[PDB]
Amino acid sequence: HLICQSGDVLSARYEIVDTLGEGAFGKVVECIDHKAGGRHVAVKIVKNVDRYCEAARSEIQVLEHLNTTDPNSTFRCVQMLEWFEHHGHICIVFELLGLSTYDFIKENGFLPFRLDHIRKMAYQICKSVNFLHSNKLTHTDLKPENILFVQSDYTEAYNKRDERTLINPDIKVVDFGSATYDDEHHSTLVSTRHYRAPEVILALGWSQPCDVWSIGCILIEYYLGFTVFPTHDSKEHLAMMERILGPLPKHMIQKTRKRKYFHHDRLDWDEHSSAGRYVSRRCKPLKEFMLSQDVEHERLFDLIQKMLEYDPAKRITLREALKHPFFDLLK
Ligand SMILES: CC(C)(C)c1ccc(C(=O)Nc2cn3cc(-c4cn[nH]c4)ccc3n2)cn1
Repeated sequence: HLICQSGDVLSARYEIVDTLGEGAFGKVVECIDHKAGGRHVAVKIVKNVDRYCEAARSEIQVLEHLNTTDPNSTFRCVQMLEWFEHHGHICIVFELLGLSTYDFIKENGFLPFRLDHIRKMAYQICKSVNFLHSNKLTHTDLKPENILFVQSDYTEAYNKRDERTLINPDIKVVDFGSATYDDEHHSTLVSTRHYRAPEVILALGWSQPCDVWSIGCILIEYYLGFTVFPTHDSKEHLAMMERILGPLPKHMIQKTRKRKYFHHDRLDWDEHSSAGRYVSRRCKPLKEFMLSQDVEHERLFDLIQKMLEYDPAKRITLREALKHPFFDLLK
């Protein structure tokens, strides 16, 4: 807040007019670009933390590569316009987007998206991340907060109360600070808890399939308006998985160094604990979360179940996901 107040012309070009987001990462601000004719842009002001300078370095590198391969943004990665240093911070300039998909559900009284909208968003997410995968990249940090609408405009109509309906459901993918190349160093802990794959938690090594898991979790949240993994603990997360998807594969449990979670190669979960009772009443088999048994609902959950396959070697690829009957209605 000391160096990012309104009116500030960062690096003698970018007039700050609003702050859009704040956190440990730093801040995202809306700016007028005077040398681009007042066109509004988003500027990520990176915190002076070592971890976030490294992520910033890597996001610049990844997007310079991606925006160069896909300059028209056919595969819906956010465009990076430029980067610089100002007041000792790294600043990354992006095309301005709208509300995140998370923010939208939130601001809509936690109402889920309509299925026709989920199909379009799911297709665009899969296309985007499949493009990354074809370029030897894993995003690792896919979540509703990192899926942003191009335009946040909505119409309002009484339904309970007023419903908000997107004028344009199109999305782009953001935050490439954790994106990792196949041949480069893999961090052990990746993703925000609610969205990390079992192979990540169990430290079994990860690659592109861990993105597929995250998307599976995102689609559930679009369909329900809430997460099915409401936890802040690894072992509890695993227990939630077991209740929703069934027990972990034995071969995965035998291979993990995470012995602390297990006892005799079974999850060491105490069902007489407070956590135990909480998991039992909040979680249930995946198919029980369905709101309808109509064909297209069955198709979404068939796809979701494939995406949430425990074994990453067996998990559906995004290339295969794009061929799923759920997307047929897009033709
Ligand atoms: C409701 C209204 C006032 C109209 C509103 C709300 C939110 C936003 C917004 O949040 N916009 C926004 C955030 N962005 C983040 C990135 C990025 C993060 N990491 N990497 C890249 C890139 C572009 C980008 N645009 C814009 N308007």
